Order: sequence, then C-alpha cells, then structure tokens
Amino acid sequence: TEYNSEAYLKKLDKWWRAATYLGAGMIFLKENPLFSVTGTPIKAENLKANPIGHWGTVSGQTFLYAHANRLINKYDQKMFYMGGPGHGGQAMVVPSYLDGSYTEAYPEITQDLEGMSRLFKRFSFPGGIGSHMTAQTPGSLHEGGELGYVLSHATGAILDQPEQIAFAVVGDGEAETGPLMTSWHSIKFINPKNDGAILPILDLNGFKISNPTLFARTSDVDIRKFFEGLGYSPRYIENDDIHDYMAYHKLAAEVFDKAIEDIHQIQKDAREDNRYQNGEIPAWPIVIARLPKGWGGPRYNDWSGPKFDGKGMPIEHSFRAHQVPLPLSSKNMGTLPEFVKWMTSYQPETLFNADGSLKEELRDFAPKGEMRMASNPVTNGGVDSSNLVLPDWQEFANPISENNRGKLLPDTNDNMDMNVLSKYFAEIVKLNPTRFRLFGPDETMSNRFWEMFKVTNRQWMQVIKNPNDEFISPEGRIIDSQLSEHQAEGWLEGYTLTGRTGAFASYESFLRVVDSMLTQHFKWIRQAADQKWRHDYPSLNVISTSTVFQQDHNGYTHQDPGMLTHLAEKKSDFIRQYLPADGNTLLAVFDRAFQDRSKINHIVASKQPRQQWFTKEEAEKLATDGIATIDWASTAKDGEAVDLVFASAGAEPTIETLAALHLVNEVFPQAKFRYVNVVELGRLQKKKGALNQERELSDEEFEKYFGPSGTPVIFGFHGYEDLIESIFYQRGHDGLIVHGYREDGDITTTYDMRVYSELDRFHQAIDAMQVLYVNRKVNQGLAKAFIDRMKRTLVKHFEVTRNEGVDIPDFTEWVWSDLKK
Amino acid sequence: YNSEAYLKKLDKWWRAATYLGAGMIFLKENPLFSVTGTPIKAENLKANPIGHWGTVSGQTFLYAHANRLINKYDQKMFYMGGPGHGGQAMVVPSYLDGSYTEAYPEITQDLEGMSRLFKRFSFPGGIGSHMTAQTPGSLHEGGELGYVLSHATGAILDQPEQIAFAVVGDGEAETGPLMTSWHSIKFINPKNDGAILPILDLNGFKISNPTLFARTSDVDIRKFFEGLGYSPRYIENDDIHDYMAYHKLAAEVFDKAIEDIHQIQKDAREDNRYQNGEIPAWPIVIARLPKGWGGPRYNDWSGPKFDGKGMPIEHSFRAHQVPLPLSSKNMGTLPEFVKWMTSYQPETLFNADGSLKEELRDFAPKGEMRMASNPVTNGGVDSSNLVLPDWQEFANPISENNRGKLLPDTNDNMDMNVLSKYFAEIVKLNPTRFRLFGPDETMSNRFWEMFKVTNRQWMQVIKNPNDEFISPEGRIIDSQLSEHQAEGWLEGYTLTGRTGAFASYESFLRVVDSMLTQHFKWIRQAADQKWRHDYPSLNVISTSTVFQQDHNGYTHQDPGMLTHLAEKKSDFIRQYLPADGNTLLAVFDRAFQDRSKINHIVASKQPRQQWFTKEEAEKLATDGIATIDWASTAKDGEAVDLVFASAGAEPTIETLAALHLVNEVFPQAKFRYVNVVELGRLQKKKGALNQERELSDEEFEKYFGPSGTPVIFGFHGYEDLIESIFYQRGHDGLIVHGYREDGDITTTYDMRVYSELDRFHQAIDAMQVLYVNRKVNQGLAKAFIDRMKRTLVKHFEVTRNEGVDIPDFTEWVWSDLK
Ligand SMILES: Cc1ncc(C[n+]2csc(CCOP(=O)(O)OP(=O)(O)O)c2C)c(N)n1
Ligand SMILES: Cc1ncc(C[n+]2csc(CCOP(=O)(O)OP(=O)(O)O)c2C)c(N)n1
Ligand SMILES: [Mg+2]
Ligand SMILES: [Mg+2]
Repeated sequence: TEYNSEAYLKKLDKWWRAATYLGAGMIFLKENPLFSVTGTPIKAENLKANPIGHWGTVSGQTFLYAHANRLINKYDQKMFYMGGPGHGGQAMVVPSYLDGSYTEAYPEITQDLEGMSRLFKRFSFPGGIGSHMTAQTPGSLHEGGELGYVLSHATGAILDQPEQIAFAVVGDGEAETGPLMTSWHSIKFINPKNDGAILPILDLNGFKISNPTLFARTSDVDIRKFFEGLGYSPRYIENDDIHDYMAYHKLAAEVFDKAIEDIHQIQKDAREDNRYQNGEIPAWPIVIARLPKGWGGPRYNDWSGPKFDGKGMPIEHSFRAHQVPLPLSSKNMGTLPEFVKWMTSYQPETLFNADGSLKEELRDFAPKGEMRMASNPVTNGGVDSSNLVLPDWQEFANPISENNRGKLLPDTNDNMDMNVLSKYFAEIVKLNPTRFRLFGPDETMSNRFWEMFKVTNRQWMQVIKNPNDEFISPEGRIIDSQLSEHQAEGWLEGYTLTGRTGAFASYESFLRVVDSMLTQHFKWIRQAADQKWRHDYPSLNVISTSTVFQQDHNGYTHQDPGMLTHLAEKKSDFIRQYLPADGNTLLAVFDRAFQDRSKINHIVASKQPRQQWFTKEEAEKLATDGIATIDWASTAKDGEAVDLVFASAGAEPTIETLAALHLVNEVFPQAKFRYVNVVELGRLQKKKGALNQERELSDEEFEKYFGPSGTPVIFGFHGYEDLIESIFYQRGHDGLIVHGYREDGDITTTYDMRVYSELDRFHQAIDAMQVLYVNRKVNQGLAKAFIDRMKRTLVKHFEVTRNEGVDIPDFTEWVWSDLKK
Repeated sequence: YNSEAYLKKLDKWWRAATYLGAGMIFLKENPLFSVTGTPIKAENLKANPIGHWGTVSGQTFLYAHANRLINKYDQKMFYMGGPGHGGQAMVVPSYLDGSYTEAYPEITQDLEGMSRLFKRFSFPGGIGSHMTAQTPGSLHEGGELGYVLSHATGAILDQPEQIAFAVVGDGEAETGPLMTSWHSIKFINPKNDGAILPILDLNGFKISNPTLFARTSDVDIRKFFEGLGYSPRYIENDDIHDYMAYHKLAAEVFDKAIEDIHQIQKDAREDNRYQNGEIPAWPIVIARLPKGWGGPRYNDWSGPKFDGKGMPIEHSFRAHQVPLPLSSKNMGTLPEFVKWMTSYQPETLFNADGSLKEELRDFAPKGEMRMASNPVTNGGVDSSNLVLPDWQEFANPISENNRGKLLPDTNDNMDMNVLSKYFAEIVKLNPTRFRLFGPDETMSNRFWEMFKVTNRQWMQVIKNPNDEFISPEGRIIDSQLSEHQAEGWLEGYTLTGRTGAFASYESFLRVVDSMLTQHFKWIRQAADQKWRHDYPSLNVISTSTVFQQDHNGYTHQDPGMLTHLAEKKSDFIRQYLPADGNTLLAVFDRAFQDRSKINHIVASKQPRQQWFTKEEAEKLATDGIATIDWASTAKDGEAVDLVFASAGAEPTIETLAALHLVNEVFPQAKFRYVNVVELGRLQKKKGALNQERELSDEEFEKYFGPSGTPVIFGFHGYEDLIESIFYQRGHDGLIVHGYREDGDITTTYDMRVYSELDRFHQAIDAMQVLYVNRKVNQGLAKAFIDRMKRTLVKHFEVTRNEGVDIPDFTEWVWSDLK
C-alpha cells in the first residue's frame, strides 16, 4: 500500500516533473538552469544560438521511466530501460543524472548548480553529448536512431537471463516499421523457464514527425484484436482529461503492478510446475499508453501562424511537438515569455534547491546501487561478459597432409566447411550451455549445421507435431524458426551487447537485408570504445554462407556478395572479415573470432563439398596472420624475383586460382611466381582516416607478398572487383588483374557459375599466359598453343553444360598435384 | 461456374498444370511417358534435378480458381506469387493457355514443345527456377521474400479496374516487410485505386520448420487480421485428399471476396463511402493447402520410420525442394515417381500428340484477359513517361554576378525545395500517373511546394488542426514509417507503367539496400527478354545527407549507397550528385525520361551557395561532367599542374574554395576544375553491360589529364569508390577527399573538417603536391600551409566553445579567379 498511496504518487509526480523540467531546459539553455529558483532572470547570454533536440517524446518517456523506478523498488526487480524513440535522449540522461549514476560515469557533472549548468551546455553541443540515447548514455544498450529494433534487441537481452525484465518503450511511429511489426513474434521463442521477460509499452502519443500514427488512429478494440491475435494480454493507460496527471499515475500504478505480477506468475508456473512446455504461449502483458505527445509542454502556437477556434496550431497532442517546440534562441527571444511560463509551470521551486541539488524528499524515490536501470550491469557489457570456453579446434580439424592436399576426403560431409564448423559449434554448446546461441532465418539445416542438431534443437514455443516437424523443442540453444533476418540479427545484437556470444548464419545475398543493422552495431561499439567508463563487448559473429557460387536451386536473385564492400568502408579497427578457403581455416578463424572483443566478425564460408587444402598448422598461421605465401603452390622461393603473383580470397576463387597456376606451370615450369592465400582481407587496405591501421600491413609486408609495383597479380576474389581495385590503388601497386564476381549468373552448374564471371581457372590461366607473353617472358608458339587449348576447353564447357546439364571432367575430376620443379 | 461438372473440369485443368510442373523437375524428355506408352529410361532423366515442389500444387490450385474468377466476373486481374521459388506454378499455367507460346514460339503446345520446356526448366542456358522476368505474366520474382503486398499495392494504385491476386507464403508472412505491408489498406482508396485480393498460403511449413501463422489458431488469425481491418475467410478441410470439397469451398470464398470487393468499390464510387475515415473490410483469404499437396506422402525408401511409415513429405517441410532422389544416376525411386505422376491421370488430360484435351481448352481466359497476357504484367497498360514542364521555368537566376552566393530568399538556396516546385507542377500535369513517396519525411525533407497542390493519402480518421495535409485522396503517400513500404509501393507503381519518386534520409535508405538490388536484377533480366516491353525508371532520392545532420548524429551518417549501386551493372544504374538546385532540376528532367534504370539522386536540402547557370546545369545533367571555365586557369586537354574535381554539394563548395585559396596566392598555378554529376561515367569495369556511359580514354584524359596528373577530388561518399575508379583508369596521382566515417552532432562546417574534406585540408594537399612537383618555392608553400593550419587551429576552438562556426567558413563568397 505504501507504493500506491497518493502521498507516494505525488512524490513520483514531482520526481517526474523534475526530470521533465531539466530535459526541456537543456534544449534552450546553456546556463542558468534554475533561473526562477535562483532569482536570476534569463538573459540572451544564457540561451543557445541554435537550439537542437527533441521534445515531443520526452515527457511521455520520463513518465514511464518514473513508473519503472517505482516497480523496481516495490518488487525489488532487476530491470533496464530501452528507448524505442531514441531521439529523446533527455529521457535517459536526466533520470540517470537524478539518481547519481550519471555523476559516477561523468564526475564533472555533479548534482549541484555547477554540474547542472555543465550538463545543459554539453547537450547537443559540438564535442558534447548527442540528442539520442547513444553509448554516451549511462544505462543504454540501444540508441534508437534507426527505428524498429527495440523489441528484437530486448529479446536477445533477456534470453538466458531469467531474473531480468526489459522495460521496452516502443514509439507508435516505430510500430509502423517492418522490423518492429514482426518483432512481436518474439514471444513465440521466449521460454519463461529459462529466459527473462520483455515488458513492452506502446507509446501511443498519437504522432510521429509530421503525421498521425496508424495505431493511434486504430480503435482500442482493434488494437486488442491485433495483440490478442499475437498472444499478448493488452492493458491500457488512458484518460479523457489529459491534464489530470494524478489520474494517469493511479492507473499506471495499477496496470504496471499487474503487469509485473502476471509476468512473475507466468515465470512461477513455468519454473515450478513446468507450464508452457506443451505449446501454450504465455499471455504476456503489453501496456498501451496513450500519453499525448509533448505532454505538459506548449499547447498551441499562439505566437505565429494561422488560428483555429481562436487558438494557434496545437503543439501538444500533435506532430508539431516533435522536435524544437519554440523558436526561442539567443538570436530570437520573441517566445521567451512562453518558455518562462512553460518552465515555471513545473513548479521547480518545489523540486530543486537553490544550490542545484534535488529536494531531499525526492532523493529516496529512485533505486540505489545496481538496482538503478542506469547502473544495471546488463547495460554495461553484461552481468558476465567473459568469452566462451573454447575447446581445441584441432580436435575437429580435417587430417590434411602433403599427400592428400587439394583432394576430397572420403566422407563427403568432411569436405563441407559449414558441417565441419558445426562439429566445433556443437562442442561449444556443451561447454557453454547458457551463454552460447546459434541464430538463423529458417536456414540452419539448409546451411548444413548438421552436428548442431545432435546436441540441441531449435527453440520453439508453439505446439509441436512430430514427425511432420523435426528438431524443435520448447528448449533449444538454436533459434531458427522465424523467417526474418531482422529478428535473427536483432536477437544476436541484444545477446552480444549483454555479455554473451553467438553467431547468425544466413544466405549471403539476404544477409544484406540487415546491412543497416550491422552499420548501427558498428556505430555503437565504436562510440562505446570512446567511453572510458564502459566495459567492452563480445564480438558480433555473422556468417555469409550459401554464397554466390553455391546457390544451385536458387538463381540470380540469391547472388550479392557486396557485404564485403559495405563493411570494408567502416573503421577497420572494429571490423574483421575472413574468407577461409577450407574447413581447417574456417575452424581456426572462429577460434580467433570467439576471442576478439568489440568487433563485427564477418565470415564468408562454404557449405558444399570442396577440395581441402591446408594442414592444421597452415590453418593456424592463416587465421593468425590472415595471409601467407604457400610454398608448395609457388615456384619462386623466399626472396626471389617473380614474373607474376597469384592470390585469392575465398573457397571458389582459391580453387580456381590454384588450378590456373597449375595449368600454366604444366606447360611452362620456368615461370616464377608466388601464390598468396588471403583470409583476413582487411590487412590489405591502406585507407585514409584514423582507426584503420591496427591490422593494415606495412609497406614492406605487402611488397613481400605481392612484389613491387608493376608486378602482375592474378587475384581471384569472392566479391565485387571494385574493393580489390581500391586496395591496390591505396597500395600504389599497378598490375592487378582481378577476377571476382561481375554481377553475372543464373541457374546453372557448379562450375558454370564461376565461368559466368570469368573467375574460372581457364579464364585466369589465359590472363596469366597473356601477361607473360606481353612481358616477353615466354615464346609466342607456346603462349598461343596454351591459350588456344584453354579456349577449346571453354567451348566444350558451353556445349556440355547446355546440352547435358553437367560439368566437364576438366573441372569435376581435377585434383592437386605437385608443381613441376 | 459453380456446377459439379464445371468444378471437375477445373480439377482436371489443375492436375494437368501440376503434372507438368512436377515432371519438369526430373525429366528432360518423354514427358507424357504413360500416355505415349514409352516407359522412362535413364537418358530421359536429368542428371541433377533442380527446383521446388512443396509450394507449386497449392499455387496452381489458386491460379486455376483465379482463372475461374476472371471468366465468371469478367475481371481484369494478374497473379503475384509470394513464394516465387515455385516458378512452374506460373510457367505451366501460361503454357496451357497459349501465352507462353506467343512469347516463345519454339515452345509449342505439343509433345515436342513440351519436351523442350521440360529440358529448359532450371537448366544451363534455359529458364530459372523462380518466377523470373523470363516468365510471362510476372512482375514479382519472389526470390527475396517479403515484398509481394507492397508491390501489389503499388500495382493497383490508380488502376481502379485491376485486382492483384497476390499469394503470400506463410513463411514469407514472418518477415518484417510483409508483416507491416498489411497496413497498405490504410492507403488504398476504393474510389480511385484497384484492389488486392491477398491469399495467405498456409501450407504449414517453410524450408525446414513449421510456420508461426499455421500454428496460430483460426480464432487468433481472425483477431490478427480484423485488428488490421480485414475480413478473413477460410479455405480448409479435415480430409486433405477430398479435392472436390476444397474446390467447392474455394469457389464460394473467392466468389464472395470478389463480390465484396466490387460492393466496396461501388459504394465508394457511387455513394462516396470510405471518405470519412472508414476502412473497407477488405477480404483476406486464409487457405490451408497442405505443402506438397497431392505428391509423395512418406519417405518409405529410406530414413527412420514412425507409425509403421516413412517420414512425411506431404504436409511437411520435406516437400519444399526436390522430394525424390531420382536422377539419371540414381533410378531407385523411379516407381515412386511413376506412381506419383500417373496418379494425376494424364491420359485424361493430354492427347497423345501432347496437346491439351479439347474439353479443357475453354477453361482458361483468352486474349488479354489471361493473367499472363494482362498488359499490367508487361510494362503496364500505359507505360509512357511523364509530361514534363520546362524545368528552366523553376530555375534560379544564376549568372556571373551572383554565382557562389546565397540567393536573398533562403528557401531558394535549398535544392529540395526548388525541386518541389518542379514536382508540384508535374503533379498538375500528371494527376493520375505521378506519385511521391516518403517515410514520414516529405515535410522534413522540405518538399514544401508539393503541399500547395496535393495532400498525403490517408484513409483513417482525420483530426484537423492536430493533423495537417492528409486526405483520403492525395498524390503523396508519406504517412507510414517504413522504407520497405515506400520502396515496395514505388517498385510496383513503376513496373506497372507509372513514374514516381521515393525520398528518404540518406543513411536510412540503406534499410532497403537489398530491395534496390532485387529491382535492378529484375529490370536487367527483363532487358534480356525480347518479348518484354520497357519499364519506367525507379527514382530514389537520398537527402538529409551525411554532411547535413543537425538534430541527428553519427547513426544518421552512411553514404555507402553510392558504392552499393555502383557494383551492379551500370547500364541499369544512374547515380547523380548535383551540386546545386539548377543541376538538380536538370537531372530530374533527364531522369524522368530514362527507361529501365534505377535513378539514385543525392540532393541537398539545407541552404547552400548556388553555382551554375541553367545553361551550365543542362550541360552538367546531359554530359554528366564538365570543365568549368570560370573556376579554371587552363582549358580541356591542355597541360595543367593539377586538377580539381568534386561530386556533391558540400564537396564542391570546399573544393571550389580550396582552389580559390591556391590561386589567390599563386595565380601562376595552372589547373582546371571539373564538376562531376554522373559518377558512373568515370568507371571502367570488367564485364559486359557497363560500357554505355563510360568515358573513352580520350574523354577521361580531356578532364583529368594523363596518368600522374595530381587530382584533388572532393567526394560525397566513401573514398574506396573513387580509388577503384582511378585504378580502373590506370591514373596515378589521385588525392581523394571523401567521407571517412568520422562525424557527430556538431556545426555545419565541422562535419566537413571531421573527414578533412574542408577547403583548408584540400588547399594544404594542393600546395603540397605543387611543392613536391617543384612548381613553387618553399617559402610560399609553408607560409600558405602554416596559414591553412592556423585557420584550422582556430576552427577547433570556436565551435567547441560557442557552438557556432568561424567567419572564415560562414562569410566566404565566390569571386573571380586571378
Ligand atoms: C527507419 C527509420 N526511418 C526514418 C527515421 C526518422 N525518424 C526519426 S523520429 C521519427 C518519428 C518517430 O515517431 P515515434 O516512433 O512515434 O516517436 P515519438 O512520437 O515518441 O517522437 C522518424 C520518422 C528513423 N528514425 N528510422
Ligand atoms: C528474405 C528471405 N530470407 C530467406 C529466404 C530463403 N528461403 C527461400 S524459400 C524459403 C521458405 C519459404 O517458405 P514459405 O513462405 O512458407 O513458402 P512455401 O514454399 O511453403 O510455399 C526461405 C526461407 C528468402 N527467399 N528470402
Ligand atoms: Mg509517436
Ligand atoms: Mg509455407
């Protein structure tokens, strides 16, 4: 009863207004924050010249934040705040400022007049703090700039964290996005026996930037139908008199009380009785809060513009409240009277002392210590942020040696790199039963994670109908049963930022559905690295498999390897892209990836049976150094001059480049060349701008592999050719002869997909012989006879593939053999 | 059309189409083996069967019932397959009604043409597995799932007589884009637009999983769709093999759906209903058609057993792709294939010569009523470009006196607002064939003039004055916060013959990176089909660019779209970076006249200096590049000490100011300035379909001089794109200045210093290269460089102390060179 009395709710109301007062003031003022309490009227010099920030969403989110604090203290609940409308950065900064966590992160921002003035001036100021809930914000793991991912992130955050609740505010405009709409299905994968809970609040403030919202103009009856159809239990916070603030507080206290209690009851039944393990979906609460936009701020634009019913255009309860609600500035003080009236309406003299500190009677409202949402270790790298316990990856390595390199192992499944990787992943689940997860979009089986299903199932909460279904269970370390890349990526990001490690595998082309989500995750960890008070994070591991050259049953629309270019443009110090050519290298790169911190790890991996090349010693070197000269594939020994260099990155390119130099060496053993296998592609760059040099090769190391400028380089690449061309310009190295994907392909045979882009051995061999002849390193008779033979083979390729639907033995039957000399 | 006799005719037609769709997975010859009395041998079978089976029979069921509707109601309609991986479900229906032969005369409706089609399916040099542009009647390949309803909506916008028969996969229904595309009916006005007839193909499974909606109860499914404003009707049965029961029930449901759609359209067009906030109760059909319907039931030949039977194929995910291991190298399961294929009773469906039985030939529509012949599906009923006004009528009066200066009216210095004058007039000249799309950003992006001629289309209740510029009828669609919707609508609007534009914040346009990929692949593949008509171009605008974020920060900074689209076949991509308003006007005059392109325009919305006359603007938009004499001390193809070049508004401003600083102290330096608008012309990529607009080596040297000529290049996007271009051209000496992934909430000109794009860093590089090239003396260079450094020293101090920029930036105006 003590957390439900009107005396207590009036204290909450004051704390609420205290937070909203500061959030509003820092939009316009850079000093003199308590002008009406300290008896110092506003002067032009106190005002910002170009006020920046958002107002509309703020007061509604601080209302919800205040009520979240009440729940924490009343129920002793571990909880954290996630702001869907992240553009209202004040809704997280000042609540942290009021409970002392902000000062703990920023000692100079003290809880007095000096520190308050310092905070006002830093807000949305050059070199200060942003307007959004960036990593500068204590308690944030979600910036909310690019809208739509707050619920998928919240789900990943509460997976395997049974004691945590995610207090997730969803903007009603945000609710119109694709990712947000489908993220409501997340409760079909949350098992209350082992996982925490998300408490979603739909912030139905009625408007977005310039429009009303589709859900706000949906009736409460239809809103109920929508959420009940998805398995939720909707409860409503609304009132006919929007300024009877105490009426909202009483109702919010009732609704939120039953929301937590129903969540706890759901968790009790699942953990003590074993409920919800038979296909029953818990009736998870969802709170629909109709809190008018710009709540408690300017009501009408009376100072300019047209009139309606003797008043200016409405600001409160309209889109016009979204950003800066007044034209006030140091250059335009016309609306200063309106600002003073607005700011004093909060009664700041009842909220703050003259010395800037919060009134004594309000200091016990917020939680203390780690119970504060801004201090919850979930929001600062996770309660436990340690890396995985890894087994020795060599226990799952292929037995490659000098005598079977470049050949197919007897068990076809061992020639499938993804399947070999699943062996390693399967053991990791055994060693990390609660802190490792695999995510996919209905592709884990198609991507050949076959060993994973020997140790776990896909987590699936709805009814199960074996044998029509397979490898699904209410408890599972894999989450794969929703067809949405946004979901898989959002879950992984939330899981990763909260201290755990996982992997998200997808068809290569369709991982680009999530191009912008990866951008945002890079942005976050890059900014988080600049915060000395923040712990680092585990790395985000995304796998591009079923790649351009391995989409047999799916044609041209499943071919886009451009993710390599997209991520190569970010700061390299936070990006690690790996193109292992075989299973042993793939195992070795993930041993490294799983130990790296605050990275995005992008691995391009093969799933179809392919020749295996490198010993587990060679694989270790390739994964550690990321690049290497392969002596058994080279005719030029250490420190020798070369006529050209062969290099490749990727499984298919490596097979074809190795085959090309073999074909050349068969007729011309005198040609001197090195073969260089490229795994860590970022090592080759030399970009302008800082935070790109951590792994870039020195000029000496680069020349050791590719020789001096002018050295021809036959470079087989998995992705688009522009990325390699930019690299060799950055390195000032003329002579690159790139062979990558050229946006050509369709339904065809395995090796014709390589001929489509002229990546194949025969087109590469021609270019190699042509440059040798052009450089007068070989006589014309031999050059012409060889090139004619390569051309004859390609003619046969086109006849057999179009007439028979199979590849020629020149491709299919080839195995590696020692070079001549 | 409801008699048992007619429905048995429909059932035979259905089994005939499904028989061929299944057979072409495995056979390349002898397609009617049981009718011609020629049992299957290994040489008749494909070596590596390719394709999908699970989804087809359900889609051919729906296609057949769609044909019934067309004939019964005389309805103009077209098919859209969400699960596009079952391409035969659109190929074979087209083959049976003659439209396929009209497109491919060699694929005749006889035994020979039938064998030819079997061999072409999913074969090297044949046709694909999906509903590609090779498929007559398709405007939606369905490879990347999730956009069938957004495309369907755009297709029926401004086409009141058309119905989009759009089938939604139940796995596809789990994606973000589809889930939110259900909101489209909040923007369809039955008074002026067509109708979508969506069918949720609840076959129960996707690749390897059951589906979330299939395991949702019919009661909850009803709650879901009624909450979204639809009227759900169900097709299901307890006995999944009582095919005539499904036919009867499907006929009732589909009849009632068409009639309810027509009643909605009549009430809207005759009585004026649904103009006051009432959303029509649009029908949505929930069809529980088992996956692998009518095919193999259990994997009796291998694998584990359950209840004395093999693992289920029908009514399971195992039917998704190739349901048998049969092949020319593995004939073990030929009996299962023969039993499966003969179960359709092909002897009752096809004649021995391969032709379709006579009693079945009258089932499908004829002529343009066939969904495969509907002009909607081949470039649109009307595919003409917009009628355009002379863009010069909205140009700024730029001349030698006011170049490089702010016009007195601040709104004329904002290119997007100037563009909105042009778009507003286009609305008046094309009231039913031009539309503007945005994701709650049209006003934010400063299309202010558009709102004086039209409103946003919005079907729910309106509450003025709290609302603004929304109406049940409007040429703008902007009131849904979803890039997937805006892009999907535009794509459907475009492929069906109309033209529009989609404007978005630059960094958030990348939400639909993959959608633009799919549209490019489509128009490129459509170009390879000689029977296919052209398309209008897809116009997308990237605004609020990286160097124009005031109220937003680092998360709104990503100009990587330029690189993404530059990697596709450049013959279908046009990227323009106009530096001022007059160029932007001229670019869209050209963009709106191009065919089968993606036009990506990077444009400024904040007030900036204006540079080019309407004569220069025309030349920049036509040639895409030009040497600017008044910013040059040397001519084209003439010797120079270095070259200045830029692409974009902010980069052009700083590069122009940089060369001005050099010439100000050292007018002896000989250089030309080159403004770059059509960036793709500078490329020289390997691979075909990239050469149409590429500069010749002679043209490239005319602008940038020979290899070794230093080139100070200011660029809007990431630097690697320029570096790749100059490697393709073998041109040593590039000194690129682009976005370098550095930025934050800061001042206008500091966003440029963050990446060292500013004039002062550019001037330093320019003087440094002259010194290394021994065309200047050390004393002059260091005094200049030290001065440049000193100016940068102050820049860092003022902005961090006051929150405003220094007069060295804000007060600079263009003046004549020496
Ligand atoms: C995917 C995406 N597109 C566009 C934007 C630009 N944007 C920022 S805020 C906003 C309006 C958000 O409305 P709402 O979610 O209702 O927040 P609130 O009403 O609390 O301000 C938009 C469209 C964005 N953030 N994300
Ligand atoms: C965005 C996206 N992610 C993944 C895929 C890969 N994929 C192809 S088919 C398929 C299953 C689709 O199932 P459903 O929608 O139920 O169609 P059905 O075959 O059952 O008719 C998937 C996941 C895809 N095409 N698009
Ligand atoms: Mg809102
Ligand atoms: Mg399905």
